[PDB]
Amino acid sequence: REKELERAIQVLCRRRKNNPLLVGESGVGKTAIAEGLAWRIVQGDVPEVMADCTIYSLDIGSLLAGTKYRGDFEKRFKALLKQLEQDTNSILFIDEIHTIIGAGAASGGQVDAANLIKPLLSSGKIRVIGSTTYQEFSNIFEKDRALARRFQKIDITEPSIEETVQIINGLKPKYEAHHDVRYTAKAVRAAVELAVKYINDRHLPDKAIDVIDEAGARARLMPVSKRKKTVNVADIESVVARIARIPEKSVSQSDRDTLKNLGDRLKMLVFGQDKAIEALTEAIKMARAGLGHEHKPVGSFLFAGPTGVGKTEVTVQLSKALGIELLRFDMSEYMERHTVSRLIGAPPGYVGFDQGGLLTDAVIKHPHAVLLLDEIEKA
Amino acid sequence: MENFTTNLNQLARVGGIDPLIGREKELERAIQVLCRRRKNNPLLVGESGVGKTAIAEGLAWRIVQGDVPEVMADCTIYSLDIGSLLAGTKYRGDFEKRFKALLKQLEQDTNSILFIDEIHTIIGAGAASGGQVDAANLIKPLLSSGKIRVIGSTTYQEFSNIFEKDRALARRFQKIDITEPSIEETVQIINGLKPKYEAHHDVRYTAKAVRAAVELAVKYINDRHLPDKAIDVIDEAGARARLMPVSKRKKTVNVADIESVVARIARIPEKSVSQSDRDTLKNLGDRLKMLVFGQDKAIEALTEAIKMARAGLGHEHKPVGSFLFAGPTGVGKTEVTVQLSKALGIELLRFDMSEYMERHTVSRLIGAPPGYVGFDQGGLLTDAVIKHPHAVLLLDEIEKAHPDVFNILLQVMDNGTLTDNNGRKADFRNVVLVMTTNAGVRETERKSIGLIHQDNSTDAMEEIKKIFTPEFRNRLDNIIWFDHLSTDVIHQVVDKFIVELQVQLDQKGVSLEVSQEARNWLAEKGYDRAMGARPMARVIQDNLKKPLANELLFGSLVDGGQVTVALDKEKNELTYGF
Amino acid sequence: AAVELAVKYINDRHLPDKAIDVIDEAGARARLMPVSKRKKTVNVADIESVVARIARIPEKSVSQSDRDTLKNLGDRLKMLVFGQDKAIEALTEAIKMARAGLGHEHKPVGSFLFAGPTGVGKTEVTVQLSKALGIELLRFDMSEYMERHTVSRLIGAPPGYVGFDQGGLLTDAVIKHPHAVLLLDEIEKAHPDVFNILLQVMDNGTLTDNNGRKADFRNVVLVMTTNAGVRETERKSIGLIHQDNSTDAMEEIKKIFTPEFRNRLDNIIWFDHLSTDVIHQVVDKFIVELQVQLDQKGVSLEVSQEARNWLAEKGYDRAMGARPMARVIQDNLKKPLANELLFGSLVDGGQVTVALDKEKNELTYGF
Ligand SMILES: Nc1ncnc2c1ncn2[C@@H]1O[C@H](COP(=O)(O)OP(=O)(O)OP(=O)(O)O)[C@@H](O)[C@H]1O
Ligand SMILES: Nc1ncnc2c1ncn2[C@@H]1O[C@H](COP(=O)(O)OP(=O)(O)OP(=O)(O)O)[C@@H](O)[C@H]1O
Ligand SMILES: Nc1ncnc2c1ncn2[C@@H]1O[C@H](COP(=O)(O)OP(=O)(O)OP(=O)(O)O)[C@@H](O)[C@H]1O
Ligand SMILES: Nc1ncnc2c1ncn2[C@@H]1O[C@H](COP(=O)(O)OP(=O)(O)OP(=O)(O)O)[C@@H](O)[C@H]1O
Ligand SMILES: Nc1ncnc2c1ncn2[C@@H]1O[C@H](COP(=O)(O)OP(=O)(O)OP(=O)(O)O)[C@@H](O)[C@H]1O
Repeated sequence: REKELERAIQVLCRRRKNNPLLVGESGVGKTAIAEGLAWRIVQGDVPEVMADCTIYSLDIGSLLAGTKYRGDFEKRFKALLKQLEQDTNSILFIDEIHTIIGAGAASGGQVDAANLIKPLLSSGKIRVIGSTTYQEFSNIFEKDRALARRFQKIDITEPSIEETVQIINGLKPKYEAHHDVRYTAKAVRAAVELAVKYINDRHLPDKAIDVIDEAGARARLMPVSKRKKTVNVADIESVVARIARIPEKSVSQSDRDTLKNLGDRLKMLVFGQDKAIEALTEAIKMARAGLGHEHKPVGSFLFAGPTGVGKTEVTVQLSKALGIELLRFDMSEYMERHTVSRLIGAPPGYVGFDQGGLLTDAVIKHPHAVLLLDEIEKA
Repeated sequence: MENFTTNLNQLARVGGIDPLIGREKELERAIQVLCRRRKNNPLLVGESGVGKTAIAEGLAWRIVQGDVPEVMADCTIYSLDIGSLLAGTKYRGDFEKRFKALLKQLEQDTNSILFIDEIHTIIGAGAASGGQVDAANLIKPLLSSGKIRVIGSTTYQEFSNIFEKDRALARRFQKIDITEPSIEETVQIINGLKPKYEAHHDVRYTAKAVRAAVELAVKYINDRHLPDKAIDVIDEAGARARLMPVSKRKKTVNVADIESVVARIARIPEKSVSQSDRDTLKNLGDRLKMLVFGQDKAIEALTEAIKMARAGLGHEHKPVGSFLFAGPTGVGKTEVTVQLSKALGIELLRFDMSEYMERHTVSRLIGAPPGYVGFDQGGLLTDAVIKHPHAVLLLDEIEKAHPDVFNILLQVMDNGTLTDNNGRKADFRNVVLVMTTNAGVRETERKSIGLIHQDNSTDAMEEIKKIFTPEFRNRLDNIIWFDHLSTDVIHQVVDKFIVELQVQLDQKGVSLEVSQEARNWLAEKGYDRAMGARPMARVIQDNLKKPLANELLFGSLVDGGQVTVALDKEKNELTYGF
Repeated sequence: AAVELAVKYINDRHLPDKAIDVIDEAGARARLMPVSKRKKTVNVADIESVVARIARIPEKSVSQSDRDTLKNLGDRLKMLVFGQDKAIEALTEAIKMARAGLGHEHKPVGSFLFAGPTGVGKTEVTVQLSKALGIELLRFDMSEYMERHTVSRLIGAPPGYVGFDQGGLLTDAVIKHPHAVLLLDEIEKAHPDVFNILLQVMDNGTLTDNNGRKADFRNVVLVMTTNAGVRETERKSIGLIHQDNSTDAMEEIKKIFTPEFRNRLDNIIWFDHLSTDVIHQVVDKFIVELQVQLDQKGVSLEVSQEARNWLAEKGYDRAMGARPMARVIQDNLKKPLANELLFGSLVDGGQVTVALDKEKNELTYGF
């Protein structure tokens, strides 16, 4: 994070409005950027002007505690700004800065943490570092434009894969000290890559750390006979597949047989129509071996023929045999050009907005499942 | 006035107030309002950072400088600090006592002026659950009598939503609209402010530097107003330049420095081309032509649009490029765009426009209006572009969306802006807009009747013209019609797919080699011009992946080695090994 | 005159306070007017000046440079939008009438429906008008108002709902800049329920948002640009004679907008296609813009007149207006210049020349 810290220090040296606002997605490490700037200050690995200044992390609860008797909060805050003004070598850090947009009385929503710092930030006597997410920044913060213009927004993007690997290698000492385990560098690279591949609803510099911490916590629970061991690609892969629902390594366990005798086991329940079972089993076996499509479903099959010859039967038996939740969607309920609103949800502002989609929520809840669309020609 | 106000004339005498430049009309109006008999209370309103507080403080500054008509002299101005005044008023009656004491001091002075910055803040001081005597009411009688003179300052939104909601207090103040300066006026303002920033940063600004800063802040920074973002760029460049002398890269502030600072603030690329970024574009067409075979004119168009954008001579307020890749299935329309996003290391914004089949789905793109359930969410398109101002926007199968949704892209392609339900303008000047379709293909896959077979080459263009409105097609940068894949293209494609399979294998510690006759046989088996390059990957799948997956999942190839594929001549089958 | 002006120009305050404020401020001004010891009686002109200062409206400025601005406004615009003279004339005459006092009593300065084929200076002349007049341009891309309930965005959300404190976009934009140019781009794309707002905006010059504020349109030049019937204008009719589809597009205009809406439009100016000389002028304008872009990089440029004729003949397409000319200028100059400028001879130095060869129909270049 050389460029982000460099731009933050450039902003902090401005004559007026020297208030960097670190805004990025959730889990990118803006709080980490601020705390690491402090940690660099204590180590002297900072530009000359940025030496000899101490960063204070301001907590709203501790300040807003007990402040009845109108005036108590205003007095507390004015005293805080006073003590901060006399330093010229102190930087105030507010972790969730979108939350200082109100502390005033409910009687008249008025002078609060916002309307009390505007003259101070505009006059450039004190310096504040902020941090917020995009969702809060664009909904709560930049509504007091006079407050938003006093902060210089700094985009904190999520690091790359190898940058994340270097971050994990820098953070490895503390996690190893906490869990009393060791992580191999190859296991770290595998953790970052698998977090990129499978953990889709969290951002990069955090989900890899999550995988590391969970692998360490679990490896501290394996030693039921004191089997402390270093975390390799295998255990971390299993921890990732806990969210991905399918381990790529573990197939060599008591599951290679299930794919081995899947076709014969299904032919024990669906007689005739052998090539359909062949195709389904071969697709599942390819996806399990790792020759699958990196951006496509395990399979996309069209089953045709006269009715009642086992088109749905083979699918339900497959879902049973693989222990996989069958997701059935009858395309007889979708004979209109406007029913897809129940598949994906209604646009914002409409009656069914907060209800969500059927197909999307089903797939999100069951990442590993079978999708069945009966009578696709009916839809 | 002891510990609740700040004597602005004292602060101006110690040089703590920046010099007021221009603003002669507004200052004259403020003086005229101040010299009224009753209700002589000017209210400065305007957008954020246009100079309201600046004008109010420059009034006292000029009073100290003597550049005032001989009626406002000796009138020392006090700025009110509401927090300091409300700090210790813990007990009832105390706030009213100190406020009345301040008002008595001001009234008996008969000469001072109270400048209440953020004057929208005094509509609440009371605590006894109602419409108590609080400062708003405590000053209402005096303004109507003109015994004291008060100057306010509040933004347009604050004034319109909070201040003027109290009609009785509002009618006691005279509104003075502080409009944002022009380019020349803000140039003069920066020229007048130059000594302070130059002494602060120990740098010198060239005149060309100031002019370029103002022009670039006008062009790129579109969320702030003039006299606040130009000096923002200037102060930022000064702070950046002052961090160089520690590395002894000390100089004056040249235009290139201002451009770098602006590119940083607006999060856009300006002059990185001076570095190893010219080579990035130089071999860009080559780097794509080895990932997407055939369809070369598309790579030419994309590369040339990006080159015109990075060189500087692109469009002024239009997207970097707005193309309509039309062609049959599986010819690389989505793939070339994905590889373009990958090559530039720039974020890809993917929008499968088949989920927008209904006219009312536009609320997903630009948000729901005020008063409706999804208001706090905002549009997907606009928020995506605001987060990533430099990106590639890909609209897959745009022909599948409801034809009314293209009117959204109308203004995106023409003016490069798009406003969501909060009034935010998504900036599309650094977005490579690509829309893919197979619109006119079905008409070209037509069998003519008669003795003479007729050329159907123009049917694709006819159908595209019949689908997209003329005012929409009129603003497309180019409509790159894609051709089918030929035999040699199929060879290159099966080679690409074999390389991808070889990487997938290397992931598992296995190696593969395929004979040349085996590659040609794979190319011959699954080649189909009507289906593009997907059936070739399908044939590679059912021919190599299945037997290889059986060898890998069971025994032989667990930690396997060099797998060799060879073609037979007696039967034309494939051989395998370990 | 003070009482009457405070009545009909100041509609946010009540009567026996705004007349008093006019009088008091005029007295204070005449008291500060002795910058040459000049104190006199307050006449009607001083009252009108104070009122125009308060209500934020243009005053009687015939003694100003504004007289000269309005004088050459038509000729100045005609040098930025070539052809389409009748629209520039209607705009300039409406603005002049509004300035001379012979405006409408309670109507916007003008409410014009700019229709016509594509690629012609329809939405462009409005921007150039806002630039020449130096007044703020309020641009509203009406293609985002396809949903019938987006009126809540124009005038705000009613009391009791989430978007209340945000207000309406159009009303707030007007209240901020009462003297402006309102560009409702692509007006035909909005849901028909949106035209009903412009109904009262055009007939009565006012608009009430959710907070009960009155948006005053009496100084706003309302301009709406449309493409109604453009699909018809580009269609070649069946028969030996190809017809003029202009009146067809007018009938489409009539079928889109209700009669009570078309009845209060000051004029429906049907823009016409661009001719060849107009295309030559357009090429010249684009070349000037490109030269400005290049001089921003320290690169000069000159093009032989024959090469400009070649570009015009290459790009001319009446059915598509002046937009394909930008694409042709791009394809023929911007790409070679870009390849020379990024990695080529043109780094940090220009003096590029262009000319047409007659045998090969190509262009020349070089340092
Ligand atoms: N640049 C970095 N270097 C080292 N470690 C890092 C970096 N970024 C993040 N981390 C670590 O990854 C985790 C996530 O980062 P961080 O906590 O700082 O962001 P955040 O405060 O959660 O942001 P937000 O408040 O928007 O959710 C942290 O535990 C942090 O230690
Ligand atoms: N090849 C088969 N093997 C085993 N059982 C079978 C076979 N064919 C049919 N059946 C029986 O027929 C019943 C219904 O079959 P199924 O639900 O799959 O209909 P289908 O093939 O999907 O055709 P459709 O739904 O269009 O009428 C099953 O309960 C099953 O017992
Ligand atoms: N008339 C002017 N001449 C020179 N410089 C100016 C003028 N106005 C403003 N500035 C500069 O622009 C900066 C911000 O403008 P200004 O302080 O006047 O508005 P503001 O009071 O901060 O508005 P708000 O509080 O609503 O954001 C000031 O710090 C000042 O240095
Ligand atoms: N010209 C090509 N050269 C090499 N490989 C290719 C080409 N086109 C496609 N492919 C491959 O075939 C697959 C499909 O490509 P792509 O999706 O970009 O085609 P498309 O034009 O978008 O088809 P559609 O009309 O359905 O949108 C990709 O995996 C891609 O790698
Ligand atoms: N009569 C003209 N003279 C010179 N230049 C012109 C003329 N018309 C258009 N142009 C140029 O061509 C471009 C398009 O012009 P404009 O946007 O005004 O047409 P339009 O009517 O708004 O198109 P549409 O009907 O699709 O909305 C502009 O950049 C403009 O500079």
